[PDB]
Amino acid sequence: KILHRLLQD
Amino acid sequence: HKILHRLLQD
Amino acid sequence: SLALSLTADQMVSALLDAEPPILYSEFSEASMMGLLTNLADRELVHMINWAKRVPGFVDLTLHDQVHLLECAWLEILMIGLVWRSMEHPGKLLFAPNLLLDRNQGKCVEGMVEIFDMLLATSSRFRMMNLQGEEFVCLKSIILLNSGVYTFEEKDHIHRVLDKITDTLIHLMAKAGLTLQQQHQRLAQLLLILSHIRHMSNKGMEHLYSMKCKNVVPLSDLLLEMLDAHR
Amino acid sequence: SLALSLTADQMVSALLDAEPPILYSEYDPTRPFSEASMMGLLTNLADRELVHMINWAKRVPGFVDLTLHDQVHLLECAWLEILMIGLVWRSMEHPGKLLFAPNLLLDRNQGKCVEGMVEIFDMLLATSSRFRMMNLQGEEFVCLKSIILLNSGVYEEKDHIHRVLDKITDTLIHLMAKAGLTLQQQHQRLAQLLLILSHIRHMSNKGMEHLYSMKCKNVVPLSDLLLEMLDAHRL
Ligand SMILES: O=c1c(-c2ccc(O)cc2)coc2cc(O)cc(O)c12
Ligand SMILES: O=c1c(-c2ccc(O)cc2)coc2cc(O)cc(O)c12
Repeated sequence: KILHRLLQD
Repeated sequence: HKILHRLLQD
Repeated sequence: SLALSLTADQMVSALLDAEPPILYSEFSEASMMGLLTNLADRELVHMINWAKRVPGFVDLTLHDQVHLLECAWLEILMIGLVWRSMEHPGKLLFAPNLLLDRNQGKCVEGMVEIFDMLLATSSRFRMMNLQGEEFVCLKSIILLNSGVYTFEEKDHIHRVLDKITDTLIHLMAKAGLTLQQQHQRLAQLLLILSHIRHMSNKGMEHLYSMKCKNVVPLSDLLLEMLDAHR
Repeated sequence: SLALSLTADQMVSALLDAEPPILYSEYDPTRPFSEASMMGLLTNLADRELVHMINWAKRVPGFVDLTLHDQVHLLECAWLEILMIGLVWRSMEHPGKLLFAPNLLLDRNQGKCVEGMVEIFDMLLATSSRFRMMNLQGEEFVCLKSIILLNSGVYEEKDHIHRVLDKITDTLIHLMAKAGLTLQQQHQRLAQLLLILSHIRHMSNKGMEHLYSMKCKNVVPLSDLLLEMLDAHRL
């Protein structure tokens, strides 16, 4: 999930 | 015409 | 208009007095959808009678009344549902002889998602211990607010809506909430109205998909209620 | 849980600081408005704003205290409400027009370029007039944006979220008390503001089914980010 990755950063 | 319109004028 | 001169107590009394009756229901995906829509169709006629008892409404032109009703009808039905489901945890009291749980929702495509939301909302009124006087305030707010922007006639609705805010605060004050608690609770209640909009919209698009798959025949009024939304 | 310690003034300052910039569209004049090009413009713009949104969220006090899963769920629920309230706000000083970007100022006439889009533009325009009528202030606008984020999927963990929501209400009330409003007028204004959120929810739901419709008509390729947000409103 792309959002999941973006929140991480 | 609209049933709603009608129901309201009763 | 005499609506604006009501005290808070008179506003609450008028509202409680105008309350519509609780109706009775009259299992395939098709039959269950039939039940739900037949109920809604019969409730609609009584909702209209109620709307006319809501201070301020009768002051609007017939075309505004239609617009407001067309916009809000399913929100109004669902808040009633969630209210009467309050003392029935895990259940939706559509009618006193139609008390459904999430397992009965799986019967219709896309319906359990809607049930789970309606159930969470009912659980939310319960945790907040929403009171009947608060409920009727919220229900009339939905009627006057949902179609208001998509319209000095607005001005009147907004004064009427301001009066309802006052009444809500008064009830909280009388009940003994702190001034901070008052605005906190007012906000919590109003925020739940956005969840009720969400649910109406999902139910609305679901009904439209039931109509287009030919699963249930809808009454002429229901078809017209649904057209206002597309 | 240190967002629960901020004064009303620290909260406002914090949100004002986190504001994303206004972005530019890739509108190209030498290219008449088709259904594809405008759908293209709007969705391209949303894509780029999405990255700024994700980072702004991380800066709404209390948002990072939630698990990654809850954070995901809220942005998935809220994303178009947030873009829309953003648009409505930017559009306030332009009566009858939606300022999607500084180089993309549209009116109700070009919503017609796209089937079903005009009913959406009208709702957006109506909300812009409402903001304008009420003279919505920037400090209020940012509190409302944070409420949309935390409210629109709030489904201990969602009690912390409800604590944070109470903190923002307190902040709006503080702002109005500061503006010199009577108590009565504070409660009324607070309710007027939160009742707008219901209309913004409506517009978001309408836009989401329009968006989904546009993808089935193959009007435009949509981002992988955008496809994911869209499939979150349908499963
Ligand atoms: O919830 C409802 C109701 C309903 C009926 C009576 C009430 O008092 C409240 C909602 C009616 O039709 C639907 C039709 C749908 O497709 C989906 C729904 O969720 C509903
Ligand atoms: O309004 C939007 C936006 C949008 C984009 C950027 C903003 O700042 C606000 C709205 C994006 O995609 C859509 C896609 C749609 O199908 C319909 C819409 O109304 C929109």
